[PDB]
Amino acid sequence: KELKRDIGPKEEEIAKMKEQIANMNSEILHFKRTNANLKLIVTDLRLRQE
Amino acid sequence: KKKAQDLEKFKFVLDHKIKELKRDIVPREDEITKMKQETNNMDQYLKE
Amino acid sequence: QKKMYIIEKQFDQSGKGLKIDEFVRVMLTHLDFDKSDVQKEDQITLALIDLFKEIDVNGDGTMEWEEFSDHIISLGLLRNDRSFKNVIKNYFPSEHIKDNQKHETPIEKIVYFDKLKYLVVLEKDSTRFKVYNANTAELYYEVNAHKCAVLDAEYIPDQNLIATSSNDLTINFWDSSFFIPKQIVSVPEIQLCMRYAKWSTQSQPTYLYTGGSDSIIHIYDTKTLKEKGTIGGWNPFFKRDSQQYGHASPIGDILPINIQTTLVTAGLDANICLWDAATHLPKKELRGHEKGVYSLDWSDFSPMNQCLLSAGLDHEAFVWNTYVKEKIFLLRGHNHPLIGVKCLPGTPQVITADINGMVKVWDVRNFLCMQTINVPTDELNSFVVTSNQKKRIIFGARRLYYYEYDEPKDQMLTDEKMCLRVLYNSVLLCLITLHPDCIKVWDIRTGKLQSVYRELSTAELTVCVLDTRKRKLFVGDADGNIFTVNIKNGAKMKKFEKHNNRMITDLTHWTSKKPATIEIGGDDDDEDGTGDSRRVVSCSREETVFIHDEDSSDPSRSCRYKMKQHKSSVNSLSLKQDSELFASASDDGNIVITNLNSYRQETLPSTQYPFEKKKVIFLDPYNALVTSDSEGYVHFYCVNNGKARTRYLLTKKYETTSVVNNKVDKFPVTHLAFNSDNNMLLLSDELGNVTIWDLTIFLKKLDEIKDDNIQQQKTKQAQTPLKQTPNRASNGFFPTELDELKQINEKQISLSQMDNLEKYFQDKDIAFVHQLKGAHNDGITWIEVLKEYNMFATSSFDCCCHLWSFNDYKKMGSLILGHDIMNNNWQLRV
Repeated sequence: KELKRDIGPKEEEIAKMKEQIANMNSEILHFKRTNANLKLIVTDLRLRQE
Repeated sequence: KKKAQDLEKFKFVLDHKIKELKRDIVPREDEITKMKQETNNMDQYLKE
Repeated sequence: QKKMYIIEKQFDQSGKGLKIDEFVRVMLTHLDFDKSDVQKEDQITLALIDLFKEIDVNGDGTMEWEEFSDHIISLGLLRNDRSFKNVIKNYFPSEHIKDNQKHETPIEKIVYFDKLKYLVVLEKDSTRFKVYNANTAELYYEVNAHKCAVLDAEYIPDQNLIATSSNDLTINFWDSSFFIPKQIVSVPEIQLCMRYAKWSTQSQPTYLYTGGSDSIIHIYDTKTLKEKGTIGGWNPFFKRDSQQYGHASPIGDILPINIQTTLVTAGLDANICLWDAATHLPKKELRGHEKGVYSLDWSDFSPMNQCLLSAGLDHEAFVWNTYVKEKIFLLRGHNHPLIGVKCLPGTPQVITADINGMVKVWDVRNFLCMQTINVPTDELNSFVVTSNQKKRIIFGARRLYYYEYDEPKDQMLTDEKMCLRVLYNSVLLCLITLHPDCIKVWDIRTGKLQSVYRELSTAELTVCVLDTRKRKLFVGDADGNIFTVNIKNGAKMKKFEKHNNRMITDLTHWTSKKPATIEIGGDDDDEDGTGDSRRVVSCSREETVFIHDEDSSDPSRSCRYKMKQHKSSVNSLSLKQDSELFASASDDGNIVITNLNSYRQETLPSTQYPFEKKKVIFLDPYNALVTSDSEGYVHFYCVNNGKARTRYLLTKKYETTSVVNNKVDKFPVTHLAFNSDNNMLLLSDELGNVTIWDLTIFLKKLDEIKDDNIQQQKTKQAQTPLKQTPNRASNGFFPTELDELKQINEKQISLSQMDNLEKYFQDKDIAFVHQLKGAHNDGITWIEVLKEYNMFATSSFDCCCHLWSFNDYKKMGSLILGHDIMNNNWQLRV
């Protein structure tokens, strides 16, 4: 009975950090959108130069 | 004698699951794993 | 306990009781054993087949879930009996007995004259023997027994004499009626031991056997008090062909086993000569001890468990059989030489003591160290066991130390303390008397003190709640800790989240059980089991109430909601049967009925008097809520399980006559025992009075109001026309217009009838069935409605829970702690 139940918390501690993965996944698209925004901010200035 | 016979197996066997449950746990706790590698590598992607 | 419900499910799967094969297979699947290992597979199969046959009373070869549950109930009551047989309670130190006389010298010996009660202590190097009380260590006389050091002091009942043997080669028999030396007898040698032997046979004269330094037992008849014979000893002078029988060292002790007519002599040579006292010749010589044996006792607990117990220079006690030469048993764990072995008469308890104050109490049925005692004595000189009316150990050391048995102080009481509550575990077929120290379980059939679950919690046990299956006792402590303890042996199987360090005023176990309905139609990925959601609702001296989840393993996360429903301590919680609404009461005069699943509060409309709600209980199955206040008011409200306001209906002035002043004052109802069988309310009175109201009229009126509401609803629904609806919706833009509809009135019909609930319900609607006046010595703490037997066990501050039979309400029983069931006035037959 003890060894049928020690499995529980030990397995539960296996992984609880998917929150970090999801947060940084959102950050990934955040940076992607920043990429395009700043690309446009560069290109508009490129054109005005000429 | 018969009671001690009906109790010797009770003294011995359940050690079988005593070992079995721990052995099953062996590969169970293991999966502090590739999800973390993913979180590390996608973090690298974030960096760039 | 986790697979209890799964086993129940599989057993019910049979529908006609599990036969041998399914029975064994179900327990094999569910058991925490090795199914794949043939050894325990077959052993458990055999054990379960034996269980099946035992359960087989009908003899048809079918064990129903009913039979299995009944057997589990019997085993739970036996576990309640927290010994599994012959409770061997630990020898606690005598809080009431200690040495009083100024022993000018160390205690040498102590012989307790049970016949005289003369605990004659022979002081080391002291020429006077101080006879104390074995029950109070009260010295009677400090009388000069002899001229020099006294070795032994034995009682000769045959002449009412206290014989004292001294190194001066004298023996003085003193008339115990006056403690004057009746006879002084000179001896050629000093006898180290001196024991009165009164063998069982009527024709054998009583012999005071004295074992001196010569190893020869000098035999003095207790009448003339003079030597008449010498038993075999190490006598090198008598050099002849006689076989060496006896001991080569001075006789340390003489043990008259009158049952076997055996004079047992233990010598320094490690021999124990069993001499035939009929002939005084050697019947045997027990051997196996490493050094001189000094103390011998004769554990006669059972004829099949008879054991001589020998101790001495050896640090361990040897168990011996009259036939079996080899030492039967050896009590271990002793760190130093054992002073001796005692076999308490009338109990299986054998006490073996080391020189360092370490005592082991063993069960001769198993010879296991049932108890461990650390006597506060730097050096212990001897010990004597008093078995007269009390199991006490008197340790003769630097002081007269006393240890006492743990018998219940007031047996007739359901407990030595307040009988706080009564639980009718109809499943257990027993009454559980909750008391401050512990929750005591009592066989309903016999009323015996079954379980004394001492230490069930870190605090006193003030609440005991039966499980929905009546298989687990929920205990809440004043510290704020709740837990589930198996009602079998008082083990705290689980705990819940702690309160805010406040005593749990009330604990309830509401189990939302999911009905078994066949479902057709669905396409989704949701594999969720139909678990039965059990929640312990706990109220304390706080505005917050904890809803712990039994299904939730974590005690802290058990609290599915920390819900604030009242402005003060929640006096009581009452779960309305067949509903999720539980009514909580507080001294502020406000009652809040909250839905556990929805956690929504519906406050009862303020009564004419917001008296501190003392006891709140739903008139189950009626939609009626009854609240007894501190001022003797029992308010009955039409509580609706839906969103309809729980409507106040009546307020009966609960009046119980004062025992002393004869004045019927306002007495808060300490407990409300709603016997749904009688529709009756057992109101507990601080005078211990089991007042009894008939709620039939009020319940009928509330039911008829329900019927009127239902009929009105049906009539309203019967006149519904048909209308069409618009198509495709859309374009939103909902505006706000509140006041453009405040000028539409002047149409009222049938509006003043349902608002007269207060007078529609009259105090006459609540009949007063009876009054068990003086039903308890003090306030009745509880009244458990043992509905099945038309029974109700009232708990009160009298420390008793008296059985009161609804047919008469008379006190047909009173759970009596002591095993004196004859005095236990339990007329209950199941």
